[PDB]
Amino acid sequence: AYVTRTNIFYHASSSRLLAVGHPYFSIKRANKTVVPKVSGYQYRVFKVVLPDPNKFALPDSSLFDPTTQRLVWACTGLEVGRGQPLG
Amino acid sequence: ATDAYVTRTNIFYHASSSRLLAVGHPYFSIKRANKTVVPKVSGYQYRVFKVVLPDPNKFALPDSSLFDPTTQRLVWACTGLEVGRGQPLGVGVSGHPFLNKYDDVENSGSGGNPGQDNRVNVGMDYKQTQLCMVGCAPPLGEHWGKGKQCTNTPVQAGDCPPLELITSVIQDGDMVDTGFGAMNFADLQTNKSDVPIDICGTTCKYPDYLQMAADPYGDRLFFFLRKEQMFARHFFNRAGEVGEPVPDTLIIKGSGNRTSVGSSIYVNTPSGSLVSSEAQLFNKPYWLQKAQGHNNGICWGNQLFVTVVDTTRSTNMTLCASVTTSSTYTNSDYKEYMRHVEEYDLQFIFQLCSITLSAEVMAYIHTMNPSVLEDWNFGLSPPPNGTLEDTYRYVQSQAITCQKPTPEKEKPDPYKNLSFWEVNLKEKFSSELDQYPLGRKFLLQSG
Amino acid sequence: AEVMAYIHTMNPSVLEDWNFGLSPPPNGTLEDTYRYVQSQAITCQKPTPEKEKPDPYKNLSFWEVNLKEKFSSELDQYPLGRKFLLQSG
Amino acid sequence: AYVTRTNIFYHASSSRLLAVGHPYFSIKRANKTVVPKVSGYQYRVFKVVLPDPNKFALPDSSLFDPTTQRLVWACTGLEVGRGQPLG
Repeated sequence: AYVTRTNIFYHASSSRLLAVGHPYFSIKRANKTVVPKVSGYQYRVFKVVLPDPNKFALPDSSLFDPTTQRLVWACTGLEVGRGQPLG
Repeated sequence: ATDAYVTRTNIFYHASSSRLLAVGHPYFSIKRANKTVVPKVSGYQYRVFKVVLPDPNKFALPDSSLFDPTTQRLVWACTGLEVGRGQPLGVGVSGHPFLNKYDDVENSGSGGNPGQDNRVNVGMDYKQTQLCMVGCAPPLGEHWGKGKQCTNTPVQAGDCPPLELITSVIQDGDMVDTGFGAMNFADLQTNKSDVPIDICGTTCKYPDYLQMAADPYGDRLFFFLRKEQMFARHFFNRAGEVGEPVPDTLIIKGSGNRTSVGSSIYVNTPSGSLVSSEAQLFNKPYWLQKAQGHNNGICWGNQLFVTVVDTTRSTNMTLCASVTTSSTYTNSDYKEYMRHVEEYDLQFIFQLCSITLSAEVMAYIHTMNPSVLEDWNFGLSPPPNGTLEDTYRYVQSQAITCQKPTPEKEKPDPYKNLSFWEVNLKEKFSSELDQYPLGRKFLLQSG
Repeated sequence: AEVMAYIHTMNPSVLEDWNFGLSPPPNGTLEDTYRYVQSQAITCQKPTPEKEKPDPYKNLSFWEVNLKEKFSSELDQYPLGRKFLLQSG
Repeated sequence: AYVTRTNIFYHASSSRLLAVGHPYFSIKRANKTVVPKVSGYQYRVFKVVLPDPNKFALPDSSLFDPTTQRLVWACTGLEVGRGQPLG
């Protein structure tokens, strides 16, 4: 209705995240916590950041004009990697 | 990525074995004072099957009016697969004669303090499992292990060591998870008495796919299936002194006999469920026409790994044997041994592919793995210094007698430490599959 | 690929970092992304032990400061190269 | 030749850096320092890192095939600045 889509896409992905701790409460020493309250019963809030599109090279894209046009990344593919043995 | 290199023939074959040497005791090993008599054989292990193939360029091909030897090379390509699953359909439940236990925390009422060795004779079943692994590279297994600590506080007895993933290639006989994690079960569970026997003295692992899916080789990934089911039966505990106690801030203290701290350690009772005829993937041919990997069935090295885990055929058979019948009925009359028998068989349909030879063609194979070109005949390297002396050992020994010291440096297998099952299947080929059931339905498919 | 040996022999320290994805002209990649370790709890098992390290004088001290991601495509709003735009034309 | 030359030129950089230190000697507590020995008669060497030029560039770049075009930055000029009283 208002935007035209870029012909050319990308990929990125992470490779791992781990989180190990104790379910019932946080392991708290007299100073601070070294091991926090971690279990699978917890909500899992994850924020991802993403680069501003001006510092990247493209095969054939001199047509758009930065005095008049604008580009932004867009979410198209999504996938959540889970590989723990179940239980 | 292989299909851009290689073209296609229209020639097919088949091989298959008979059965397997798979009988023995589920939980541990029968040995004499020298060596293991009867091997520890249960159904709950990873089942690694190695086969070898005959090389087709080394094989006498009767058709040579199509393609020349020095122009192109030939390697078999994998299309069809089948496994032999024909045991009785069953399930064994096992455990430990001394398992640490307070009481049932599922019901109400019971709580006390433990004294001497409350480890008792419990036996509980497991989860479901159905999977199938194929590859010209072996799969890599995944489990955990205790972490080393930085030296700022000295380690006391009863501390909190961290954890660390250990990734290693699986052997036949390695232990699959039954709902208790994957770690060094022999070392980390320091009592050797908090889990059942069959997972006591070993380690346990679980296979991850995504890290193998992360590597774009695909020499250890062709096509796999996954059917695993579980739910919980009961709620139980463990017998011992609680290591880390509850913070009394987030709770409320009681009085009398209720001052004391009961169990904070609570143990799941894992359970199996109903199994069907229909949920089995097995006895069913599949077609790797295009797969999720770069390798289009071109199993390198004339070699192929096979691993399948299933416990739907998994009951022990009891047995008794009379020593005497002196009275009418007593209990010192019989000996009871535990044996378990399993079978497998392996059935495949392969294709042949003609691969050309070029410098850019030989580039990728030189860097993907050196052993295939080490096996291949393209090394020049002009024939060096054979001019030197070949001479007689003799006797009346000049002083070097018995000079047969260097036959070695042949050894192309680093996996000699790795112990898993093997199949020699070179001698079993035939051109037309019509005398065989399994590719016949592919010939029913094709026309 | 002929001058790719010239940059290989420029220094082997270059193409061990300037891989980029294309080696001497076999032209393959490493692709070992299973090794990515994460954590949150303090395990102290950070990669500070010895491995193959480019620029091995990291044991020797210096002063390096990051300036990378700050770039500008528009330059005449900066005073520097507009003088050079007066210079170069 | 082996290199060629493009058309477009760039710069941006940050401003300032405080450096504080004792002229004669250094100060360390029994296992830590708070402030280093920074002094005018030292070899002030300063080092920079730069973004990757091949994949990460201007998006109005239409020139290159991915198969054989490697892209590098080229240095043109610099300017240092010394804004203290001279003593």
